[PDB]
Amino acid sequence: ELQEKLIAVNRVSKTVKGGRIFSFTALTVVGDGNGRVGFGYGKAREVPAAIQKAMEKARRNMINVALNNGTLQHPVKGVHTGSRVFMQPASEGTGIIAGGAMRAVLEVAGVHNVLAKAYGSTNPINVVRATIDGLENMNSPEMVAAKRGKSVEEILG
Amino acid sequence: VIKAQEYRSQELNREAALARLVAMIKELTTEKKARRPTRPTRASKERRLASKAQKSSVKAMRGKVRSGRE
Repeated sequence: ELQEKLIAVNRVSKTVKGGRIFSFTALTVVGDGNGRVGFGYGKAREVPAAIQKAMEKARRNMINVALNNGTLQHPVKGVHTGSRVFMQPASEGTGIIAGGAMRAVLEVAGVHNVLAKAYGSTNPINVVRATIDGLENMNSPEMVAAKRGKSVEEILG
Repeated sequence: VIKAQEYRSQELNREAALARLVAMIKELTTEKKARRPTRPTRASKERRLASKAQKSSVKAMRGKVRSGRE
C-alpha cells in the first residue's frame, strides 16, 4: 500500500562531560508508488527507534508529484544545500538510472524510468531533499495549460 | 717523513721532530669509539600502539552503521 525505504542510518555523537553519547539518525522515504512521496529523518538512542521515528515522520510529510506514466514530465533540477540533482524522463524500459538516495526516492515515488544525476554534495539527507524539490518543481502539461490560459493541445501541439 | 726546522738549534729541532712523530702516531692510531645503534624507546612504541588503538576505536564508530536491526 505504502512502500517504505531506509536510505541511510548514521551514528552521531554528542560529547558530554562523561564522554560521548552516541545516537542514531535514520533517513527514510515513504511513497504510494503513484506520485506521493515523503521523507522522514528521525533519530533516537537506538537504530530501530530512529527508523520508526523516521517512518512516522515520512508518512506525514508526503508531497504530490504529477508524473507521466512512471516517468517525469520534463527535465528538472532540484538544488538543496550544495546538492544539485538533475532528473530527466526516459523511455519505458530504461529503469531508474539514479545514484544513491535518489534511487530510493524515485522508486517509492513511482518514477520507474528516469535519467538522474547528482551534482555537488551527495550527502543523502540533502540529496533526498533536492530530489523531492525537483519532483515538486516538475510541472504537468495540464498545470502549464492552466497557468497560461490555453488548451493542453495548444500547449503541447 | 718529517722536517723539523723551527729552531736555530739542531737538538731543539730533533726533539721537535720526535714530538711531531709521537703526536701524529697518537692522532692516527687513536680509535674512534664505536657507535652502537639506538632503538625507539618502548614508551614511544606504546605511544604508537595506543594512538593506533584509539584511531581504531574511532574508525570502528565511524562510517557505516549497517545491519540496521530492521
